[PDB]
Amino acid sequence: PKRPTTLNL
Amino acid sequence: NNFYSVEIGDSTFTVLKRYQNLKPIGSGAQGIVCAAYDAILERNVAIKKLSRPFQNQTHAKRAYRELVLMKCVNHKNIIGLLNVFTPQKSLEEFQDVYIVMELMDANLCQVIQMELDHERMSYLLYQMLCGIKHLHSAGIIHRDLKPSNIVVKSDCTLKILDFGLTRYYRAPEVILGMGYKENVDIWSVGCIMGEMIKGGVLFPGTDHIDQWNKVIEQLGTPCPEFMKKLQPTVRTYVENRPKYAGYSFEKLFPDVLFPKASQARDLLSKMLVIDASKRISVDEALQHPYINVWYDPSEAEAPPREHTIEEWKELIYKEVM
Ligand SMILES: O[C@H]1CC[C@H](Nc2nccc(-n3ncc4ccccc43)n2)CC1
Repeated sequence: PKRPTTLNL
Repeated sequence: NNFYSVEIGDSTFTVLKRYQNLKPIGSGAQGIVCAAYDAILERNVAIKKLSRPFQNQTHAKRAYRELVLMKCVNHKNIIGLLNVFTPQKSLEEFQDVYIVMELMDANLCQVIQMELDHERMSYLLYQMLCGIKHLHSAGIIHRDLKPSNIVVKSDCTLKILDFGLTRYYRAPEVILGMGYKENVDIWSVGCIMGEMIKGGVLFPGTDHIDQWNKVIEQLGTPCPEFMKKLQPTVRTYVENRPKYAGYSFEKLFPDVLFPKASQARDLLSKMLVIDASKRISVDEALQHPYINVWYDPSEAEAPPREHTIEEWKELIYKEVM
């Protein structure tokens, strides 16, 4: 499973 | 002359010329923090000026504890020290301690209420746990994790801001006056997770007593075996509330709330357990199928009194040096 690399602040 | 001065309100920040663009972003009892751009590392940093480190032995010991634990503790999921310094040139002139950390983009307060998918939810929680596990390995039990002291960057990375000791994320052990162990931190992680899934505070007690009632209204009145562990005064109160059954976690977290949901539920039902002797451990939570997906042994398994003011001063001065 691919580690998320974006997060919406 | 390696240093320059900027006035932040009524306080003067004297910092190395490499540290530019100072903007205050924090001010508690612990100290003023500025955000800043580091022109040597070519990245953004947080610079904290310690509030009166040698005013007294309370301040002195806390500052010592902060300095040493930040030097030795080192993990991608813990705010680490980039640098420390004082603008003063001798032990005698010594006054101020400046700690430099990586600047994170946000705390978890506003993020957790935005519905994340499982991938992000589980990854953020996997990160916290790796941080907590590392703290615990250094003999540091936090006791006070909450959205405000867990920080993130826009790349979905995450670090624990500080080293601990809003009562909504406090473990029942802390709320009452019982002893605690490592898995006291599991509870705080349990509240934070539940919140992510639900969209608001799990147990919003309006006071140190209502916190208890909020907890039992949802989880059920703990066992009489648990009651026997309480101090007489708290036990007379707690023991004489009406009896709550609590709701099953299926009811507390139904498929309806989620974006896997079955796995997240099993975990929650193991973290939000009032009696700590029955609450899941950090290692068992790391091995949980909802968290295990990210497992990396380099991340989840890494390696680890009495003084006067003038002595503390020196001890701190050497640590700066
Ligand atoms: O709301 C967000 C929260 C995170 C901020 N970034 C950040 N990064 C490192 C340390 C730090 N500290 N360290 C101590 C401290 C105290 C108050 C505020 C920030 C603090 N704050 C950016 C703004």
